[PDB]
Amino acid sequence: LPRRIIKETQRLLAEPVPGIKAEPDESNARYFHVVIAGPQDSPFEGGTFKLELFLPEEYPMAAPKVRFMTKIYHPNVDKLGRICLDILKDKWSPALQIRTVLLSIQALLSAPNPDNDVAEQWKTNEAQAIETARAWTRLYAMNNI
Amino acid sequence: ILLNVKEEVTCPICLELLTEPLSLHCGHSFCQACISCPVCRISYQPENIQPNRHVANIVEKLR
Ligand SMILES: [Zn+2]
Ligand SMILES: [Zn+2]
Repeated sequence: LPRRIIKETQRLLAEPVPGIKAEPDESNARYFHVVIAGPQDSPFEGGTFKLELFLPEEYPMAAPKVRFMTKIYHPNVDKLGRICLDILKDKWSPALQIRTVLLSIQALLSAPNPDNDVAEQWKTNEAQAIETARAWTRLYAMNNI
Repeated sequence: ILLNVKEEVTCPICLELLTEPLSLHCGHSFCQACISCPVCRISYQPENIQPNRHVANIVEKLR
């Protein structure tokens, strides 16, 4: 277990990201259990969204793997919880950290970008898609902890 | 102010204090063992690399 991961983990627990709880798994230190609060003034407000993040063998040369566990009605999160985020692929750099990933996912919740069927709804009728997201949040992202 | 300084001389790759720091023209530096800039992505000729003995001395006069 590279000291880099130990440092990040120690540092993550010391200075947590506001609105984000991120803790290493008790059995496997490469796995992190993440809970992101729904951003205020968003359709996801009031919600607590669970995510699984793990660090592959080649980290930090390779990006961490992240997946939403909590069902969410978001243009950039598919039915399998997979999130479309450039820094999780070709835009990843060894200078990036778990913090940056967490911050980016958090921002993605504040700014859904439709430009899949979910994305279609956000496009054709946005006002209703927000309402669905608001319902999905109530249904799946509240009292779910 | 001391934490901010220590973070300025921290290698963004290994996340430890810079050891044999090599600097890029963009101002970012890395441990010699740890090497487009990984941080700012501004390109550099693979010879415009220059050791930073001043930073190395600052690192030592830190802890
Ligand atoms: Zn280093
Ligand atoms: Zn740079």
